[PDB]
Amino acid sequence: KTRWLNTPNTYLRVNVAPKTTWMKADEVEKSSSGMPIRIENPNQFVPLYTDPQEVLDMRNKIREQNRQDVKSAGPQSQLLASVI
Amino acid sequence: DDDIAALVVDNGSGMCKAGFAGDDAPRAVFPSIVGRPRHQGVMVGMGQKDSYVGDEAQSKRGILTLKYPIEHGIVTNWDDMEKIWHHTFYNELRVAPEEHPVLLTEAPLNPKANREKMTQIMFETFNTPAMYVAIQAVLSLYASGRTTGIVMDSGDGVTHTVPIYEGYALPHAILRLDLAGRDLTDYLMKILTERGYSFTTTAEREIVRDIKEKLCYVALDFEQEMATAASSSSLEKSYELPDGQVITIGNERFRCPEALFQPSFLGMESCGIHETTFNSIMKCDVDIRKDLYANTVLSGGTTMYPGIADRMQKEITALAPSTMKIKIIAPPERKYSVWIGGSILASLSTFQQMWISKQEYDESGPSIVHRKCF
Amino acid sequence: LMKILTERGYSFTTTAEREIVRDIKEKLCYVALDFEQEMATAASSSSLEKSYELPDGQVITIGNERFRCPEALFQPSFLGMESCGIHETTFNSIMKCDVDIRKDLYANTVLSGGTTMYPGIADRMQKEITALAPSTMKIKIIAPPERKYSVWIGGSILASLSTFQQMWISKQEYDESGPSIVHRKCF
Amino acid sequence: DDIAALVVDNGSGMCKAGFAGDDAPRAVFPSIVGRPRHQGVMVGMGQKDSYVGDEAQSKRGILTLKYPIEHGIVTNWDDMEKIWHHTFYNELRVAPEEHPVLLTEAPLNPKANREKMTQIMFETFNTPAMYVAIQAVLSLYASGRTTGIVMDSGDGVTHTVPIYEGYALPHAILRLDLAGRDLTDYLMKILTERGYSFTTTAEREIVRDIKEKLCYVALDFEQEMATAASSSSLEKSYELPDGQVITIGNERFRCPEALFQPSFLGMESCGIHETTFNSIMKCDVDIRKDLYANTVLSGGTTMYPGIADRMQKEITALAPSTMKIKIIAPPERKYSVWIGGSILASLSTFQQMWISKQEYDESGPSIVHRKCF
Amino acid sequence: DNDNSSARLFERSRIKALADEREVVQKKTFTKWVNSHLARVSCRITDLYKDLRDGRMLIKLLEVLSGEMLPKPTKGKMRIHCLENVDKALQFLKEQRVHLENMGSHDIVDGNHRLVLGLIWTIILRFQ
Amino acid sequence: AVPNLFVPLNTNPKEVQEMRNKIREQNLQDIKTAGPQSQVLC
Amino acid sequence: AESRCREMDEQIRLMDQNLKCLSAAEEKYSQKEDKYEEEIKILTDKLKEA
Amino acid sequence: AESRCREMDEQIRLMDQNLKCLSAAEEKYSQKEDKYEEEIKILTDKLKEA
Ligand SMILES: Nc1ncnc2c1ncn2[C@@H]1O[C@H](COP(=O)(O)OP(=O)(O)O)[C@@H](O)[C@H]1O
Ligand SMILES: Nc1ncnc2c1ncn2[C@@H]1O[C@H](COP(=O)(O)OP(=O)(O)O)[C@@H](O)[C@H]1O
Ligand SMILES: Nc1ncnc2c1ncn2[C@@H]1O[C@H](COP(=O)(O)OP(=O)(O)O)[C@@H](O)[C@H]1O
Repeated sequence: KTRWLNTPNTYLRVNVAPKTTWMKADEVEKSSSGMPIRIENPNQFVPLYTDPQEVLDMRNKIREQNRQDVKSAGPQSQLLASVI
Repeated sequence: DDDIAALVVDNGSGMCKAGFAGDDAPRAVFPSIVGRPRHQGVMVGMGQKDSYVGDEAQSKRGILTLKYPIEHGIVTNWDDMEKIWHHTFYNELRVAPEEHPVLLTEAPLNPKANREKMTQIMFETFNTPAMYVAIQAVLSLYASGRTTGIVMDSGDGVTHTVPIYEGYALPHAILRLDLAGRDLTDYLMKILTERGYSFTTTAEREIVRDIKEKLCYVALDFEQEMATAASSSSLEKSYELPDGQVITIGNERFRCPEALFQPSFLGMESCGIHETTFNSIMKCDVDIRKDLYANTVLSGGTTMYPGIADRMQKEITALAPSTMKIKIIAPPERKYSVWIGGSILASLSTFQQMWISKQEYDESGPSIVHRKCF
Repeated sequence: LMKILTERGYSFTTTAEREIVRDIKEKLCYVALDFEQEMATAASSSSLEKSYELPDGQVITIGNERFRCPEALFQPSFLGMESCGIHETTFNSIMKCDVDIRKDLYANTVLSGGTTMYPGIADRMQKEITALAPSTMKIKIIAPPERKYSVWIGGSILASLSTFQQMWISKQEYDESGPSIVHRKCF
Repeated sequence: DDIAALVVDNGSGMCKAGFAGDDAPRAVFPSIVGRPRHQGVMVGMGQKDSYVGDEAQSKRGILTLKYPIEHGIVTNWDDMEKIWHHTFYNELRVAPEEHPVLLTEAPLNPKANREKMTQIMFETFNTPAMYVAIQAVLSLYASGRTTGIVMDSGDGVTHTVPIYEGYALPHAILRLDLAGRDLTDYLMKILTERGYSFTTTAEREIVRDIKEKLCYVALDFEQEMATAASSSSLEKSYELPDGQVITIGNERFRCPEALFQPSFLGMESCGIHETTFNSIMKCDVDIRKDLYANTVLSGGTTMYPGIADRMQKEITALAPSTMKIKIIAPPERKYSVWIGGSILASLSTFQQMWISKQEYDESGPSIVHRKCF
Repeated sequence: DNDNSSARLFERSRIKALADEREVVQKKTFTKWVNSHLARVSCRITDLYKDLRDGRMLIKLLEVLSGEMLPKPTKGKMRIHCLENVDKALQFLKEQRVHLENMGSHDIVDGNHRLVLGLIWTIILRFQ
Repeated sequence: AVPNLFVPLNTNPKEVQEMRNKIREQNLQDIKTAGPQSQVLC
Repeated sequence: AESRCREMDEQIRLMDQNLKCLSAAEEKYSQKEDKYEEEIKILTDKLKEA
Repeated sequence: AESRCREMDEQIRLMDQNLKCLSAAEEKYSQKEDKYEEEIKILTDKLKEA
């Protein structure tokens, strides 16, 4: 039914010294030992409704641009676009 | 207002690869080494570099002590690893880290502190909007394009076998072996000692790694190959040092990678990679085994020696029952295959709902990585 | 236990390491009365931590894994096996018998073997088998303090009976009948 | 019983030789070969092409000293033949055809060294049987225990090997090219700071005598720097052969400290204590507490006063605190290898393990890898 | 050999072409931005890699962007004077807590393309 | 054959322990001894 | 010039080898498919007669 | 040296393009194999029960 995933440590939220910060909270400060994560059903990582053809179609689309050897470059930031 | 393509960053031990999502091949490939000077600087007016990072550090190997931030797939120096990540983001890809999502890879059986520290140092320092951690072998099988197979990824640092049947991965059948390229480099140094050549410094360890990459192969029959090497001197090759000195290897060409199949040379008592794959297959259920015998996938740089596929097919056929067909799938560009799969997983429209958001991180802490990703 | 000890960072791979891990299991393990409550208790504080000293001299703190290793006895889905736990196994074994003899079978449940020496195994076993059993029936578990050797003790009883002298397979009988004498002679 | 065997230890610095079953070697002499360099004018004094061993030490003024063994490797085989002939005929006065010989060499060496040694000891001296052994295993014989890690430091090379219950782990053997000759060269380098200059090969022996007489290992390095800077109580005076007087002072504990910090020589490698600790950690878990209790020092380089306390303190610092570290240094640890050789050479069960002459004839010089180790 | 030959052909085709094509366009956009800011002091750069070797253009660009006086460059045409000028510029970037990795004076002087592009991108992103 | 190729098996350690003590006895007792004299000399 | 000449000679060699292996793989590959085709037709006949 | 390296450049550029198509061809054959085997095996099973 339920599968348990253990974490040997515990992180504590600490205010900025705004940006969120998390803290180790080592064992000298009497922190909690084992943090449990419960999974009550299989295949929770994958969405339930999915067409199998889509992944293979996109694999073909990506791969044959090597075959046709494109001149495409990566995205550019907009701070460069503004000065133009 | 189109969504910007994510960044795919593959980090095994000993090499870092990075590129944009939706592209065929990564933009940047560079070794994951960091060096620091050891000698005294006497010329005034020189540049003040505390640490040489990445490929640049391999240019001036003579005056640095090279170190690796990852040992056996475990990041043992986080502040050092931050330098590789910063150099990747700002100098090679030169992209703003706050503007794109980042996808990362790791080994199967790792301490949870590795994943938690990766998530914490990615959100807190580089200030990414979203991130995800994906297992490498699943990405490689994505790159192969089949929805069912067993994949054995052997890279510098680690070797691991996972099976997948119809999109389901059995967790108890995952096997992990700490026999990798760095151990083979050390064994190559040890056996090159008795020929008459001595290498001690890490700068010479890089040279030994280059010799291993350039001149090695795997023999189909080990005893016959040793007898042939003893009878005649035809199996001999020459190499030139950066100093400039012709050395001749001879017998040691096919003995360095043979330690992959017989780990007793190193003193380790573990089984070979062929028996590791066989034991992973036999741990699975019966009705899938035939399919797992027909879809063996090799991945990683360590599987790039010539003759690995034929030797592994012969050995598995010697172990498997005779009535089944054993096929070994080895793409020519398999060394990059893991990264390629990541790009596909970064380009699916279905995947876009499963990025770990910054907002949910703010209330779930760095422990959301165990709940969200596999 | 060796697989789940990998998650904390400690690694054990050879045969001597398996012997060391078995010693760790024999020293520091127990079965929780309630899995959810004990897991939340370990989530609250750090009172469920023990330190074991390796033969190398290193000290490890196993902590949460003390009651997760024996819990595979009651929930074999951790290992991926299809079969369910020991308590419903003996419940099905009882249910395969006749209705008239079940009353004696509930009151005479005896535990034996090395694995059944985990602390708190009797209370958890009794609670689970009472949850499975009908409410009108009474449950009695029998846990000998020397259960680990009890089988051998039974053998010492069987070799002392005077009628048992008739049970022995003679050497002449074996020479006459081949190795297949044991099926017909031994029940 | 029959004829006794010969035990010969050929380190890089000095050669030792004796009969098996004896307590101490008969012949101990430096492994040098000297040849003259000046003009010879006195007619009728006779000629002498080479000076071998101790004879070259007394007349070292007019010779160029050369070492046949360099870093544990035999570079010039002709001088090795000369040394072996001198050992057999002038030092022990025995015919080599009647006696078997047992030889010693380093753990990690090129194959051609062993092959050529076997070919030389069979082809020219016509010995009936011979054998090759690792020096540190013989040290473990000399100690008399079945379990321990042994660290041997000679004039050519330093090596650590652990052995448990008679089984030696091959992957845990560590070799380091830091020895007494490198320390002698470093002493020659740091004696320049006070004004004394030694250049030729004759003065290298004077520097070696200075190092053997007036050097010691500091327990705490920085505290000794503070003490030597504060006062002049650490200075000692030595007399040169020509009659001049030198005074070392600070350099007494800086030359042997370089073993523990090889960065003084420019070497990247770790110290001897870290090498021993790493070689221990390369072993398995169950034998480590036995290796902590049986560390054995061997070789002449470990004859500095105060080496044992420094080694014990360093390894205690590196190891976990719950176990005890003891370092076993016998007072006669210079000749330990040779003593071990004797203990090996006349065992009753060892007599079946000699490499026979017929076996060499029918197998070539390649038989030494199949036997020995 | 055939698998290795095809694999390294895949590298030297795709990896090399993508990286080199990206750096060409990125260099053109960067040099246009730098010429845009450097019109105020009446200096301009034709090539990004060659003109930054002397280091006076970098000092002038930091003078433009920060609006405050830097130390004067040493009037020397030696190699070490070029290293001195580039070190002065990098030090001026160093006091104001702009983070740099793998940045050295000789990296700019010898003309490393990725390092120069990274320095220009860092100046664009973190200063303006 | 590969683990113990180099040594013969089933040997008592007491023999080696006896021989080390026998050699140490000469050191304790300070024995005069000469080397074996050759047959051709005789 | 001499360095980039060494580069491009290596290019010649590598992709010559790749042409070798690829054409040989195709030419050996064609024979097997015909054997599968003949087997299917003969197999059907054995089914229908039974 | 410069001119000879430039002259050899066109040859590498053109017969690299020659290599590219043959790659996809052998990939197509590798695809064609498998479904031929599976139709063989199902036909054999049906024949057996016949
Ligand atoms: N062409 C090659 N032939 C043989 N071995 C190689 C080759 N390329 C890389 N290797 C080995 O593979 C290792 C690199 O593995 P890699 O796949 O980069 O690991 P990761 O990608 O997980 O960091 C190197 O240590 C090297 O020893
Ligand atoms: N005191 C104990 N606590 C926990 N487990 C134990 C204890 N004693 C034994 N075991 C487990 O039981 C096993 C021994 O079982 P045992 O009854 O001896 O098997 P058998 O007698 O059938 O061979 C050991 O491997 C150990 O794992
Ligand atoms: N009493 C001593 N004190 C300090 N160092 C010594 C002493 N005796 C010898 N040494 C050093 O040891 C070297 C000789 O070591 P030795 O045992 O002869 O090596 P090997 O026998 O392996 O050649 C000398 O060069 C010297 O540097």
